[PDB]
Amino acid sequence: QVQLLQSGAAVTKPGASVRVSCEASGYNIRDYFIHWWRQAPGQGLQWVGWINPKTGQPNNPRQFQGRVSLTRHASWDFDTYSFYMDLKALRSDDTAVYFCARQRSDYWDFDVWGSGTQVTV
Amino acid sequence: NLWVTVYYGVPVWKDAETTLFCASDAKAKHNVWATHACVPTDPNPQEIHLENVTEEFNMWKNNMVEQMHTDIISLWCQSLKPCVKLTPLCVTLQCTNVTNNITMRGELKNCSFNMTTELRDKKQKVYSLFYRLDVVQINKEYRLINCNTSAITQACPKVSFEPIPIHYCAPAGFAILKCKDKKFNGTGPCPNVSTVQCTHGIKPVVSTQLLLNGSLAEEEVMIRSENITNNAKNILVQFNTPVQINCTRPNNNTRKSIRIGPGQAFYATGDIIGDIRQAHCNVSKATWNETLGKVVKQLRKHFGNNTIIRFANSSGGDLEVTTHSFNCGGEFFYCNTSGLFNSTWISNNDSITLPCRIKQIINMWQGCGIGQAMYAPPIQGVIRCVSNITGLILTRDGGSTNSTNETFRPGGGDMRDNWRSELYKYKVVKIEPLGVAPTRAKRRV
Amino acid sequence: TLQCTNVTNNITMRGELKNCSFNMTTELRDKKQKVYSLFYRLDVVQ
Amino acid sequence: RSENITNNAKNILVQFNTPVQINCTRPNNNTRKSIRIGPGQAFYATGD
Amino acid sequence: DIQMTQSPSSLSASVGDTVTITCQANGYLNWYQQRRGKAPKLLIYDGSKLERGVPSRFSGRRWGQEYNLTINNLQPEDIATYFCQVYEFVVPGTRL
Amino acid sequence: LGFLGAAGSTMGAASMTLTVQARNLLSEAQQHLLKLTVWGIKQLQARVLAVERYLRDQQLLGIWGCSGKLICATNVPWNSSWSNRNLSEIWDNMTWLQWDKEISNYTQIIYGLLEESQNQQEKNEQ
Amino acid sequence: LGFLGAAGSTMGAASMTLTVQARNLLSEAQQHLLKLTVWGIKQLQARVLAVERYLRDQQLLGIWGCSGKLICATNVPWNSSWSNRNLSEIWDNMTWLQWDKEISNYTQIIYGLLEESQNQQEKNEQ
Amino acid sequence: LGFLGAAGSTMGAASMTLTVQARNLLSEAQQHLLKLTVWGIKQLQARVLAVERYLRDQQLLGIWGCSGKLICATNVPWNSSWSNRNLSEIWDNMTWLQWDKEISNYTQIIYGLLEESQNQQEKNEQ
Ligand SMILES: *[C@@H]1O[C@H](CO)[C@@H](O[C@@H]2O[C@H](CO)[C@@H](O[C@@H]3O[C@H](CO[C@H]4O[C@H](CO)[C@@H](O)[C@H](O)[C@@H]4O)[C@@H](O)[C@H](O[C@H]4O[C@H](CO)[C@@H](O)[C@H](O)[C@@H]4O[C@H]4O[C@H](CO)[C@@H](O)[C@H](O)[C@@H]4O)[C@@H]3O)[C@H](O)[C@H]2NC(C)=O)[C@H](O)[C@H]1NC(C)=O
Ligand SMILES: *[C@@H]1O[C@H](CO)[C@@H](O[C@@H]2O[C@H](CO)[C@@H](O[C@@H]3O[C@H](CO[C@H]4O[C@H](CO)[C@@H](O)[C@H](O)[C@@H]4O)[C@@H](O)[C@H](O[C@H]4O[C@H](CO)[C@@H](O)[C@H](O)[C@@H]4O)[C@@H]3O)[C@H](O)[C@H]2NC(C)=O)[C@H](O)[C@H]1NC(C)=O
Ligand SMILES: *[C@@H]1O[C@H](CO)[C@@H](O[C@@H]2O[C@H](CO)[C@@H](O[C@@H]3O[C@H](CO[C@H]4O[C@H](CO)[C@@H](O)[C@H](O)[C@@H]4O)[C@@H](O)[C@H](O)[C@@H]3O)[C@H](O)[C@H]2NC(C)=O)[C@H](O)[C@H]1NC(C)=O
Ligand SMILES: *[C@@H]1O[C@H](CO)[C@@H](O[C@@H]2O[C@H](CO)[C@@H](O)[C@H](O)[C@H]2NC(C)=O)[C@H](O)[C@H]1NC(C)=O
Ligand SMILES: *[C@@H]1O[C@H](CO)[C@@H](O[C@@H]2O[C@H](CO)[C@@H](O)[C@H](O)[C@H]2NC(C)=O)[C@H](O)[C@H]1NC(C)=O
Ligand SMILES: *[C@@H]1O[C@H](CO)[C@@H](O[C@@H]2O[C@H](CO)[C@@H](O)[C@H](O)[C@H]2NC(C)=O)[C@H](O)[C@H]1NC(C)=O
Ligand SMILES: *[C@@H]1O[C@H](CO)[C@@H](O[C@@H]2O[C@H](CO)[C@@H](O)[C@H](O)[C@H]2NC(C)=O)[C@H](O)[C@H]1NC(C)=O
Ligand SMILES: *[C@@H]1O[C@H](CO)[C@@H](O[C@@H]2O[C@H](CO)[C@@H](O)[C@H](O)[C@H]2NC(C)=O)[C@H](O)[C@H]1NC(C)=O
Ligand SMILES: *[C@@H]1O[C@H](CO)[C@@H](O[C@@H]2O[C@H](CO)[C@@H](O)[C@H](O)[C@H]2NC(C)=O)[C@H](O)[C@H]1NC(C)=O
Ligand SMILES: *[C@@H]1O[C@H](CO)[C@@H](O)[C@H](O)[C@H]1NC(C)=O
Ligand SMILES: *[C@@H]1O[C@H](CO)[C@@H](O)[C@H](O)[C@H]1NC(C)=O
Ligand SMILES: *[C@@H]1O[C@H](CO)[C@@H](O)[C@H](O)[C@H]1NC(C)=O
Ligand SMILES: *[C@@H]1O[C@H](CO)[C@@H](O)[C@H](O)[C@H]1NC(C)=O
Ligand SMILES: *[C@@H]1O[C@H](CO)[C@@H](O)[C@H](O)[C@H]1NC(C)=O
Ligand SMILES: *[C@@H]1O[C@H](CO)[C@@H](O)[C@H](O)[C@H]1NC(C)=O
Ligand SMILES: *[C@@H]1O[C@H](CO)[C@@H](O)[C@H](O)[C@H]1NC(C)=O
Ligand SMILES: *[C@@H]1O[C@H](CO)[C@@H](O)[C@H](O)[C@H]1NC(C)=O
Ligand SMILES: *[C@@H]1O[C@H](CO)[C@@H](O)[C@H](O)[C@H]1NC(C)=O
Ligand SMILES: *[C@@H]1O[C@H](CO)[C@@H](O)[C@H](O)[C@H]1NC(C)=O
Ligand SMILES: *[C@@H]1O[C@H](CO)[C@@H](O)[C@H](O)[C@H]1NC(C)=O
Ligand SMILES: *[C@@H]1O[C@H](CO)[C@@H](O)[C@H](O)[C@H]1NC(C)=O
Ligand SMILES: *[C@@H]1O[C@H](CO)[C@@H](O)[C@H](O)[C@H]1NC(C)=O
Ligand SMILES: *[C@@H]1O[C@H](CO)[C@@H](O)[C@H](O)[C@H]1NC(C)=O
Ligand SMILES: *[C@@H]1O[C@H](CO)[C@@H](O)[C@H](O)[C@H]1NC(C)=O
Ligand SMILES: *[C@@H]1O[C@H](CO)[C@@H](O)[C@H](O)[C@H]1NC(C)=O
Ligand SMILES: *[C@@H]1O[C@H](CO)[C@@H](O)[C@H](O)[C@H]1NC(C)=O
Ligand SMILES: *[C@@H]1O[C@H](CO)[C@@H](O)[C@H](O)[C@H]1NC(C)=O
Ligand SMILES: *[C@@H]1O[C@H](CO)[C@@H](O)[C@H](O)[C@H]1NC(C)=O
Ligand SMILES: *[C@@H]1O[C@H](CO)[C@@H](O)[C@H](O)[C@H]1NC(C)=O
Repeated sequence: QVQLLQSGAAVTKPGASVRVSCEASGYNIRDYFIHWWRQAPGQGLQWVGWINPKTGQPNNPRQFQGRVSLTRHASWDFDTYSFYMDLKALRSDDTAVYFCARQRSDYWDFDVWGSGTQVTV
Repeated sequence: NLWVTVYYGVPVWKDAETTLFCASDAKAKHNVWATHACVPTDPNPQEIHLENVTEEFNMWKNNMVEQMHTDIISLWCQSLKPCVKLTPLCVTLQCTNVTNNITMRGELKNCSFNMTTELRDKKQKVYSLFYRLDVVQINKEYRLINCNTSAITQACPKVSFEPIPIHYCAPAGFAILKCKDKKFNGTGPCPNVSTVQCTHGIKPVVSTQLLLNGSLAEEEVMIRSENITNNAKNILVQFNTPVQINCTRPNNNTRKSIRIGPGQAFYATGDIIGDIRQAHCNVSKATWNETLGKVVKQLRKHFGNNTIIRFANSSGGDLEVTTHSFNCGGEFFYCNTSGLFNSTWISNNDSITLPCRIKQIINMWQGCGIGQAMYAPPIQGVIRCVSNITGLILTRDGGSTNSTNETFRPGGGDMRDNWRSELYKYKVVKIEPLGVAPTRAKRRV
Repeated sequence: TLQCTNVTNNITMRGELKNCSFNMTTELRDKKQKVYSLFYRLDVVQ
Repeated sequence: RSENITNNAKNILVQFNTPVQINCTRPNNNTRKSIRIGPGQAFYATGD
Repeated sequence: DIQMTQSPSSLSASVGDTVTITCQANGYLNWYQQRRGKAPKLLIYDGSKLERGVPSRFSGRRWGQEYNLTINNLQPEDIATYFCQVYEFVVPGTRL
Repeated sequence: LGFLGAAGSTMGAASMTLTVQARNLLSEAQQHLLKLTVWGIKQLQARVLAVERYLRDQQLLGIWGCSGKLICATNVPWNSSWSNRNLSEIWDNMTWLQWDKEISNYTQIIYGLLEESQNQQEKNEQ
Repeated sequence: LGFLGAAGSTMGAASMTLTVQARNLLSEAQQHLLKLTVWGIKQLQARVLAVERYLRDQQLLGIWGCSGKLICATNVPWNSSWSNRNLSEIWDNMTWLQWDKEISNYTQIIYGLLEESQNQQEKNEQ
Repeated sequence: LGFLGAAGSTMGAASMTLTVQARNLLSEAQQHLLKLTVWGIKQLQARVLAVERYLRDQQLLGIWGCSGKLICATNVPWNSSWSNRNLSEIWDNMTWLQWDKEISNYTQIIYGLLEESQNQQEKNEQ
């Protein structure tokens, strides 16, 4: 039942803005953080940041400040959410696939992931 | 030969979780925290010092903060029930501007609407002043802020919002151990522990970024956190010297009464007698650099000696967690703190004016269980508060592993961290008075 | 008051479900919406 | 089991020793739509 | 500070043996299995604790600052990429 | 000294002050008539639990035959397998806190031997 | 055996296991804050009634002089008008269930003679 | 006679009837489910307070060594500074009501000497 829906792929130009969605349905969303991961073709994973679903406060590394803006949206009955990820100005080396993890406990257990959204520039 | 003897009343305790009760002070009227059913405290507290004992305390797992978090919600949400609910306030409004000379032009709105009369066959055309944060545009022709997810009830006018100190006293058979060790972080043993009947004055102050009216340290600035390595944990800072902050709302507001039903009144906002000004807060710039200069000295103990510690403003979220929010004089403030946390610390009479905003429709504690919000009535007159800044709530940015650069941004939202800074030195135990020991005595037959 | 029509076209049960439309209150209490819903025959009377 | 077999106004209670399986269903695939009838109050109607 | 090392860069052992990959790191450490173009899947967390849904042929243990992942009774559907994961630091894992 | 003041003192010194730890085991409005459930039932449930926890300890003293006494001498021989320590190093070197950790592994065997000794003794003299 | 396990055994055998019947006489949410009255007061009233029913029995043992003892020997002579049965047929043939039905007609006279014997005895020695 | 019937009698006559004052220290609807708070909590709080007030008196008798006895002889000498009256004019002329007013100035000194005598006596014989 615990699933994280993933949005479709998108092709843009260098300088545009993208948006990747993530919908959590079958668990208690407000008690578990939602992280974002990105891996380039040929390399390993790379951390993008987390967002508190209760408050909305994001976190991002120094190499991503000013570009990525993590935003969540809750429904009226608070059973499903919509986690977004908007990039301000995509570079040429941003052609990668983005995931939607879920922190379970303090050991950072990402048990459930997303299907993945690959974007190119 | 040795024989076992039974001793009753031995000083042996064990860790347990019980339901502590409240204890208020002497009454020399009403408030949202029910400080009238609490038992009166003793005029002098009995603090028995315990020698030759090294009790192990444990922050971030105490049940006293988990119980106080439930007791505040069970009192904030149980006082909005009996008095008036503003369910006919979701009619369509006709809002015009107030300020003529544009520059903020657009903060206040002069909205007029059709309200129900006490005779439910006629209607009156009344007007009121609303802030920009309480109105949205439908497609002029505004409405209230949500009117779709919450049932707006009025905050009750007779009760007060003043946080008065309360105590948490243990029942019979239980004891509270207070750690008096100065160089003591959250988790660790405490070789200087005494017992109390109950704690000191804990004021239930609601704030997000700056801990107002709290308990100070003794010698140096203490930095407490569950784990410094985990960046998802909010770093709690406690000051040793107070930083005075002067917040005000210079708009001289008037309160008019509108009868919306039989025996039900709605306190609107009439004209503003005087100048249209903006609420703000002031801190001493010489004291703020002196206070922030001590936190950067204590932060370098958990990190490198020659690292660059930066301070940036908030990254986002709702208005509660990105701005310093409090309850000065009954009105809710939301202060922009981009002037405080704007520095960069390389290793080796003027005041800072913080622009704030006023909100009247407040949703707290996840809608009080179902959907309920709160509408604070306007306070007549000029409001001015003088409080202390006795700590911050920071959040380190992750991913930084080279260049020796760590940036700290203010956070909050989780109201439990406001009471972690007060109930960190206490722990409830359970007395086990039964004990056996060998003795050379015998039962006389 | 409702405005209920039938659902099943081919009569034989024809008359178990009712397609009723009515005026419901909007969240702004000065306008009204015309919504519709399905009700059973045991929940409606003429 | 019964309170009195002679009194016909008492309901006779029977208890089986083997179970009789019953399969009940509602094959109508219904949809649920939400109708906001007030501030923070929803009414779950029946769509198509 | 977090320090990472990944010495088994590449190995192509056969089926039926017992292979082990190690990585030295301080703090909590989770193990993930990632296929080609698919989402990673958590196998074990906290070094040795097993996740529900993972078959019992996976096991791990720690001693100081050395975490091991024991792979016994290899399968034709158990050839993927494995990496150990500290909070925000993920090293590029190795393929079988 | 006071309540729990002899927690760090030795077992020989803390046994003389048992009376200070045994005594502390027993001690216009209709608009918010539902608000008195908080600290009206939480306080009431804390008083009932203190009585039931006190009556369970007084019942075990009545079963062992030590009802009304704080220092009770029993008729059970002390087994050497529980603690092979001298009498001089128990009441003069150890305290009551760390003594509980040494007997908690065997604290249920001693509680059964004290019960088995009183009903045996009550059976002879009747 | 267990709780009430000697109900069918004789009175001589059930008196050796009195300790198993005397020990068992003492043992996100604000939307439905009124719903906790059910099983929050019904459970609380059941705990207070168990304490008051236990203190009434311990008070009668204190009046008769049998405080803290399960088998208490009194100083009242057994009248032959209550039951003219031998001692061998009471503890070896009868059980505690049917013995209560034979003395319940006279169970208030014996409760008065035990009270009248202790206050008389306390008056002599003082 | 009855409850508090010997309040006007002398202290020698009221001490023989102490059992009558010690026994009396322990004795379609969902529309108004909130109405049972009145006389459902007020009556419940009156029953818990009667138990705690009874256990405080039985605890002081256990500390002094007079558990289960109504007339207890202690081992503390009577100081002549408290009341310089003969024994014949106390039990035959005075009653218990006006006797309390003469000792209430010194009623806390006697309560401390009885506590200091039992723990001293328990220390010798162990
Ligand atoms: C950290 O801690 C500090 C101090 O510990 C705290 O600061 C204080 O804030 C409170 C709340 O705003 C201040 O209290 C008030 O004072 C004002 C002004 O008062 C003085 O002047 C009056 C009149 O001359 C004197 O009598 C008095 O002794 C003072 O000298 C009062 O106006 C306030 O009163 C009203 O509001 C209450 C509700 O909050 C009502 O219950 C009360 O009855 C008063 O209402 C009445 O008067 C109105 C006047 O127009 C009238 O319209 C109403 O109908 C009604 O009749 C209140 O007493 C206090 O002074 C501050 N302390 C200092 C040193 O400045 C911080 O707030 C705290 N930090 C946080 C975050 O909470
Ligand atoms: C934490 O600290 C940072 C940096 O100190 C603050 O950042 C700035 O945030 C403000 C508020 O959003 C930004 O201001 C505005 O920019 C929006 C987007 O920008 C274009 O214009 C700006 C210059 O204003 C350029 O820098 C930028 O590259 C874009 O070309 C505008 O849409 C906004 O317009 C609004 O104002 C006009 C009136 O001027 C109205 O008519 C509009 O309707 C609209 O309301 C506005 O101009 C600013 O650009 C940010 N700077 C940087 C460097 O990022 C954070 O705000 C602060 N956070 C908190 C919580 O205090
Ligand atoms: C919290 O406070 C912050 C500052 O205290 C706020 O940040 C600011 O956002 C406002 C917009 O709302 C900016 O205002 C304008 O500035 C631009 C650019 O000014 C630049 O260039 C001219 C000419 O060289 C120079 O004179 C100016 O000083 C500027 O350097 C103007 O074009 C606009 O007309 C307007 O004046 C602030 O500049 C900006 N401050 C900083 C330090 O970046 C922040 O928005 C506040 N938070 C919230 C939620 O509102
Ligand atoms: C209740 O009404 C508000 C007012 O429009 C809705 O809020 C906004 O949602 C839209 C759609 O995503 C955004 O474009 C606006 O910017 C939002 N406004 C604000 C102030 O954030 C809200 O979504 C409605 N509630 C529900 C459950 O739909
Ligand atoms: C209060 O209600 C009255 C009607 O009872 C509103 O008046 C009418 O508004 C419509 C809107 O276009 C006009 O066409 C009519 O000419 C108005 N009639 C009168 C007599 O004024 C009135 O607008 C309502 N008030 C508000 C603030 O909306
Ligand atoms: C808000 O708008 C109302 C009009 O709806 C203003 O009320 C008028 O005030 C002026 C000046 O005092 C009077 O001359 C008019 O007779 C008033 N009209 C009514 C219908 O009351 C009100 O002053 C405005 N408020 C502000 C702060 O500008
Ligand atoms: C802010 O901090 C100052 C100093 O820590 C507080 O001032 C003291 O008040 C207490 C009791 O009112 C006195 O015992 C101290 O002697 C005072 N200190 C000095 C230096 O005078 C002040 O009360 C704090 N403000 C608030 C609102 O708590
Ligand atoms: C909802 O209310 C509207 C009026 O506000 C109803 O509309 C009218 O119904 C009467 C009934 O005979 C007609 O004469 C009018 O011509 C109708 N006016 C319009 C503009 O349609 C409407 O019928 C109500 N809805 C239901 C389901 O009864
Ligand atoms: C119940 O009646 C409503 C009309 O009031 C039907 O709604 C229409 O459905 C058709 C077919 O999908 C659309 O072409 C129309 O545009 C709809 N009209 C409106 C006003 O919504 C509805 O389909 C009926 N339900 C059933 C089960 O027959
Ligand atoms: C009020 O002021 C704002 C900003 O100055 C403007 O956008 C709006 O159109 C004004 N409304 C009216 C009615 O003048
Ligand atoms: C901080 O807490 C840790 C927890 O293990 C403890 O070991 C340490 O002594 C404490 N103090 C300092 C200064 O690190
Ligand atoms: C314990 O703390 C008190 C007050 O802080 C201090 O007076 C005392 O010297 C301390 N004792 C030790 C052993 O640190
Ligand atoms: C606010 O306005 C009222 C109304 O005239 C006035 O009495 C009061 O003095 C004003 N407030 C101040 C601080 O001057
Ligand atoms: C705050 O106000 C008080 C008096 O109201 C004053 O003594 C103090 O200097 C002020 N502080 C600042 C930082 O303005
Ligand atoms: C803070 O003020 C002091 C005043 O001496 C100054 O030395 C220091 O550089 C200031 N800090 C920053 C970050 O500007
Ligand atoms: C933040 O600090 C920089 C560096 O001194 C300064 O230029 C800028 O004006 C500051 N911003 C605010 C809002 O104080
Ligand atoms: C619906 O069907 C019933 C029975 O077939 C019939 O009596 C009724 O008139 C029908 N109503 C409509 C609106 O066709
Ligand atoms: C009922 O209808 C929904 C809407 O298309 C569909 O997803 C679902 O599979 C249907 N139920 C069954 C049992 O086919
Ligand atoms: C881990 O495996 C390596 C070989 O792959 C072995 O040398 C080492 O001893 C193992 N460590 C542990 C703790 O099992
Ligand atoms: C912080 O977490 C690490 C594991 O990631 C653990 O070794 C350490 O003990 C933790 N620190 C505290 C104070 O719990
Ligand atoms: C603590 O120990 C010292 C020496 O071991 C002793 O003199 C002192 O009395 C002890 N403290 C207490 C309260 O007994
Ligand atoms: C002491 O305990 C041991 C182990 O349970 C047992 O064998 C021995 O008989 C006990 N001693 C006595 C005197 O019963
Ligand atoms: C008794 O058991 C406890 C918990 O199982 C253990 O901590 C303790 O060491 C044991 N006692 C001995 C003497 O080993
Ligand atoms: C029941 O009675 C039989 C014979 O009278 C006896 O042997 C048996 O022990 C009794 N049962 C119990 C539980 O005492
Ligand atoms: C036994 O009871 C009878 C009847 O009440 C009475 O007459 C007789 O005196 C009693 N026996 C003794 C010894 O008192
Ligand atoms: C005592 O009275 C009860 C009830 O009145 C009766 O059942 C019983 O038989 C009587 N006892 C005798 C010995 O008759
Ligand atoms: C009252 O006093 C008189 C004489 O002093 C005495 O005879 C009588 O018995 C007393 N009343 C009671 C109830 O003792
Ligand atoms: C009687 O009390 C006086 C005054 O307190 C005291 O001096 C005297 O020693 C006491 N008598 C005895 C025997 O202790
Ligand atoms: C004892 O004190 C009380 C109240 O202070 C007073 O009424 C009484 O007379 C005093 N006793 C003596 C003997 O003076």
